[PDB]
Amino acid sequence: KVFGRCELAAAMKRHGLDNYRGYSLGNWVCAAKFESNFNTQATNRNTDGSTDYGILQINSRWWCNDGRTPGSRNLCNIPCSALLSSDITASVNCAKKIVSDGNGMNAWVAWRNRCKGTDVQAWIRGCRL
Ligand code: NA
Repeated sequence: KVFGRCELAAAMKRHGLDNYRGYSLGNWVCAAKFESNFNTQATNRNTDGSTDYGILQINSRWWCNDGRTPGSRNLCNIPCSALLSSDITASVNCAKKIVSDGNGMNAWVAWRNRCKGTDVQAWIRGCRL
């Protein structure tokens, strides 16, 4: 599924991401835009052989099991394919574990480079929330 901006904001709000660990909703919307262009089916392979999955590009080295990333952990205890669903619940739930891991939203390289320090409230402007 390719979300609209406000549709995703709403879904994220409903699933408790607004101000989760102090990160306002615009931060999560901005991260999703630049990580996946709001497409739940996005995948990208990394040099190390791991793959990033779904709207928040969650990596198979640590977070989910794809069956082809040797010695990886599966800290979210889910097949990576679950992260490609039109239902963002699994992605949101795993994201909450990641953002709690010590480095906050710096775990998302697109967030760090393209959202951090910018006016992220812009991402939710206009929306009915
Ligand atoms: Na894994």
